[PDB]
Amino acid sequence: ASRGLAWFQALAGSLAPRPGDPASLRVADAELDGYPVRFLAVVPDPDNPFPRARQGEVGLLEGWGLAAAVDEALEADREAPRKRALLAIVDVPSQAYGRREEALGIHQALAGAVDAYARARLAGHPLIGLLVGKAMSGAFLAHGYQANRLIALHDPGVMVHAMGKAAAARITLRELEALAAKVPPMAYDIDSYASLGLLWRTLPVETVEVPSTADLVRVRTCLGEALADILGGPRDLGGRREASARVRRLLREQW
Amino acid sequence: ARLLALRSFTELGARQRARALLDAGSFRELLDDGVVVARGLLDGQPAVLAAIEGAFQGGSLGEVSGAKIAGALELAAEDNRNGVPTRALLLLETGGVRLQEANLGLAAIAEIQAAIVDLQRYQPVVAVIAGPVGCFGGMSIAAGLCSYVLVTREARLGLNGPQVIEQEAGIAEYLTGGEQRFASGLADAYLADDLDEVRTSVLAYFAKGLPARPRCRRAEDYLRRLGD
Repeated sequence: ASRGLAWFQALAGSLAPRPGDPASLRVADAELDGYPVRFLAVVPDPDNPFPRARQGEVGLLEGWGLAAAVDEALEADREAPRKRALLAIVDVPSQAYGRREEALGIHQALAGAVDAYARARLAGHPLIGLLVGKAMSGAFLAHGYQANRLIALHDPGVMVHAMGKAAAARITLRELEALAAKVPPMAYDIDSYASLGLLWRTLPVETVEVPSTADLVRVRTCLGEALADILGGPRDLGGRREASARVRRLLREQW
Repeated sequence: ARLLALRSFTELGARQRARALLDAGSFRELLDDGVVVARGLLDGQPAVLAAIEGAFQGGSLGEVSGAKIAGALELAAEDNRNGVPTRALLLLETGGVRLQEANLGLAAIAEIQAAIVDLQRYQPVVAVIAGPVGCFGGMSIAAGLCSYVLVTREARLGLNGPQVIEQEAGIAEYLTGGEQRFASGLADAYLADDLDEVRTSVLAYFAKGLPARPRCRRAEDYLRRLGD
């Protein structure tokens, strides 16, 4: 159905959604290097109650569903000596586009997801975002972009951007791949994104669509090292671009 | 001075809005790009204000404008951890990110969102959406994180703009105005387009403090209601 589903199954061990979750959500608890983790993936649901969210989009149920699943873990580990890691497997084409979505406050639903992920991170849950496919726009903000560490597969299908290539073409009246290729923050490819300093690591894989055994081993290893790298350390976003740095220095001087 | 043209809030540019809302004589602009970041007082209380100029690039955010907002929110959180109750006020007139800096703009939005959640362990962030641009894109998700969202009749708030909806979902299927948002509980107050009224509402909401059960904490309830 999608790369996100393929990698969820490979890493977590199961394929079917949990009883209480939307079918567009895969959630599973497991262990990594003896450390408690929860895998989360948004995946396509052709039977989504919302017609505009039947191709893997982060819509109303996905936003609030993520919030609920993350808050569930946060509340359960409130007293635990070990806060479980949240491993976001990211392959999301876009947010849902629709009039019912807007009327019912899809911006608020996605805010719910962001708030839960951020609160979990601030509370000491290690968050790792694993980009195995598309990581687009508001869907990525809601599912992945609050991570302590971002890891991407080094593959042409892995793309981070704020809008679809089709949408960008329309606004620049266009061919756009060509134009975007010379401007790194505008480019869709993962090498360009990596040059921004926003990834902790990139990982090549043999069969990106269904990981090989060696792939699974390499990715599990890398996730393990990300987890080790986070624990006990500062709880800021991974990204934490000289212009940005200058801005923050000037603000502090002038505050 | 008693007439609408002299009392209007939406008629003001971003910098004028910022000066009008902060206590008289306290307005101090930092990094004097399309975003105004200003320090000042709100009813005697330490404050920072970030206002996006929607008349410039449609208020599209880039690396610098994005970092100005994120950094202002980050320093306000730092203040609070140092015992200084700094309040952040966001004037959100924006339609998304600049295509030419697209991924830097998006990353900055994630940092803005993170900083809002961090700051709201200490102080409510108030977001004011007055129009005429309104608030669309990744920054509408930021609005959804804020403790209080105040809108005017001319305000629109949503994730996707009209054009991208029609191009993706069609001319029709078989919504985003301030009044609608207030009626459906997605905005906390519906304000007259009046400077004194906007300023007083902002101050009342800061004085109210952190909400006990904000919309972001109601996922199970929204899920039930959608299930209906």
